[PDB]
Amino acid sequence: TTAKQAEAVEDSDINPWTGQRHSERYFKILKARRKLPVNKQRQEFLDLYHNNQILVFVGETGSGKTTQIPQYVLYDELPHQTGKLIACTQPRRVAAMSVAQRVADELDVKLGEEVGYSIRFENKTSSKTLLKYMTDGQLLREAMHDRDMSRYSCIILDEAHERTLATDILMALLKQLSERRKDLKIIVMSATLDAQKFQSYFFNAPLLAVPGRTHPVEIFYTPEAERDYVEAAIRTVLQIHACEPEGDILLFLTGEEEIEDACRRISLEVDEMIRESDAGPMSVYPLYGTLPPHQQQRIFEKAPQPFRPGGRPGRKCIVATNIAETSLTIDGIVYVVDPGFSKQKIYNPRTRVESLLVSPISKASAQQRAGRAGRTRPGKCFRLYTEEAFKKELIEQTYPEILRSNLSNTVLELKKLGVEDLVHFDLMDPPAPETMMRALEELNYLACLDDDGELTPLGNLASEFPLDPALAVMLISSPEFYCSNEILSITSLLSVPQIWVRPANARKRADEMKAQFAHPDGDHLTLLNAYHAYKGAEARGEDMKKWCHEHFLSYRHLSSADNVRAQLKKIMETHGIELVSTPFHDKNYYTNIRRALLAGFFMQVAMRESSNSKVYKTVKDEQLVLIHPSTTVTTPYEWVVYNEFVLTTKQYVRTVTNIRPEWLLEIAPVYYDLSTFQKGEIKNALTRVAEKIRRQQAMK
Ligand SMILES: Nc1ncnc2c1ncn2[C@@H]1O[C@H](COP(=O)(O)OP(=O)(O)O)[C@@H](O)[C@H]1O
Ligand code: BEF
Ligand SMILES: [Mg+2]
Repeated sequence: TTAKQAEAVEDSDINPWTGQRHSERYFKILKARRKLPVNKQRQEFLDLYHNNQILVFVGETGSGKTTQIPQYVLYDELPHQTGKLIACTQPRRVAAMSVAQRVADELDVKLGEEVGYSIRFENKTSSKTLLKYMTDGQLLREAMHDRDMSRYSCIILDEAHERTLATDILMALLKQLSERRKDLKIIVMSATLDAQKFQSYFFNAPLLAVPGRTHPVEIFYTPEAERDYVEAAIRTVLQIHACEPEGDILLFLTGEEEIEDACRRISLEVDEMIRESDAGPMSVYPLYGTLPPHQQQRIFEKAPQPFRPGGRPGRKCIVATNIAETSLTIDGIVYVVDPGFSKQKIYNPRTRVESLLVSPISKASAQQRAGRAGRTRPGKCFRLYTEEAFKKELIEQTYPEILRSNLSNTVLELKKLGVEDLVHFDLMDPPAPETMMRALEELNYLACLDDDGELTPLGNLASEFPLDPALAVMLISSPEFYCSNEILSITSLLSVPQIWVRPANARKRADEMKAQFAHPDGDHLTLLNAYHAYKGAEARGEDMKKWCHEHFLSYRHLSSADNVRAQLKKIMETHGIELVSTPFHDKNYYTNIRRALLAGFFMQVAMRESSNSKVYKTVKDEQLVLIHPSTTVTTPYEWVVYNEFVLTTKQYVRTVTNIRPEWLLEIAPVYYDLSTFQKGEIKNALTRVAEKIRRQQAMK
């Protein structure tokens, strides 16, 4: 129970957890461990843990939170021998695995047995497991089948400052659960918390602040912000490799393309430095999320030895995204370059699209990056921006992800957890209640939720897609319209911002190009033609940047759309959604597609006010709109399906496609149930087309 007791147990010749003998590596590691800052307050932790259900723990980067606290908790439950496990949630998978291996080494056990990790598509745990590291998403997935989380006695949310929606949702679930289960302990850890906020959230939970730090990190700033960070970073790296002594380098960049380019740019410069200045060898390892794990774990490889003794030291440079921003202890790292940028998610409500954008990091992010040094040995962090900018310009904390995300998918994931009430589901920073309710009923009409508010198999499958639920339903139900691939492409195109560029000046030319890509019946089909042209010109080998520039298309969003198409396709193949397509020569090649649109966009339909008028009254609510000027369709029919709603001098609908009113009554009967449908001119029109159908189909 008390610290001295646990420490007395740790000194045992025989391992209390396996019954095997402690190797002296365990004891050397142990003597190293007891010099950590958090250790010097171990008891102070225990009697807080003993007397409180929820605890907030704050210690500087490298204090020993992630690796020592779960072990403390483990030794505190020693005399009881509970069948329940201890869970620790890292924000990234690499972190979870690395730390899991580390703690497995510290407890002198085999990884996967007593100490293990758990990630999607890979469970490294056994029936012997008492300590489990995992990602917050993985725990969030386990919570779907076990809403009480009976398998765990203590849960430790780590790096909870990131405010990722998985972390937020976890905090809310655990907060609601803590009133239900009193046998569950909850710890919240970070080096960069808004402590008072998290305390206030968890019923004024106590705070433990460990002031000590292992090794110092010498942070430096640039006298003036650099015009371009990339080559500023590369120049900094080369300057380190040249002037600075022995030590591995760590550099943070935004994207993967940028990382590769910078990687072999650094390589090409380094080789010249070798051939001209007799500099030591440098091995450059890239690191990003879409990499295969076996390449990700190559960053732990030892730095190359000097060419011959007494010569310039060889070293290892790691160019990575922000996945290495937290929780990583890469031994050998001394120098850390911080350009101060990250690819952060933003969200467009009108077009319903999530998109990434390079933005300045937060202060917490910067401190977290610099914290990757001074863990095993004293380090330095070269921040490529003014100290004044860091103190008075950088955001103090990362803006919550829930507020930058599609609430329909979020709500879908909440009902996926079985959260019966949302408005009184206490999120730390809750989204607008009405938006959540509208999201709920919109999910109800899409047959993703029952009238009772539970997951439809359709909705459950739609959650597996990285898309707006409507778009996802469209894609899933597309094979029933005999045009899966085309709808896949259209989906991927609607998953990205507007690919057509229409400059404020000289928009005539843009209209002319778009007219050359035009399809008379719908703008969606025009998008399809644009993508097909793109893939053709790419197939030739023609330069696609200049090609997109000339034909007034956005290379960024077309490329993004393409990658999205690949990923989506592989997902469909994984869950067994068959990709089929009617031949182009077929009579109903386009009608199939146009019908498949209504599978998900039946709620966004506009009817012409009257034959002579240009004004449209939308099916949703009753708002007067016009067809957006940038439209392709020459003569828009009485009924159109629109993908966007814009509000300017007058309200428009954008990216429209002509449909037939019968398709509405066919594809979405429950929504267009004329028995209970709202009174209005639309109901009248639909009753007319109905009556015609009755006539002809009773005639036989
Ligand atoms: N894989 C490892 N190899 C060597 N030393 C490590 C490793 N992981 C952690 N350490 C040491 O243990 C200390 C505690 O690290 P950690 O618990 O991850 O800190 P925190 O979780 O507080 O950020 C570090 O300062 C580091 O010196
Ligand atoms: F605070 Be430590 F770097 F996880
Ligand atoms: Mg940590």
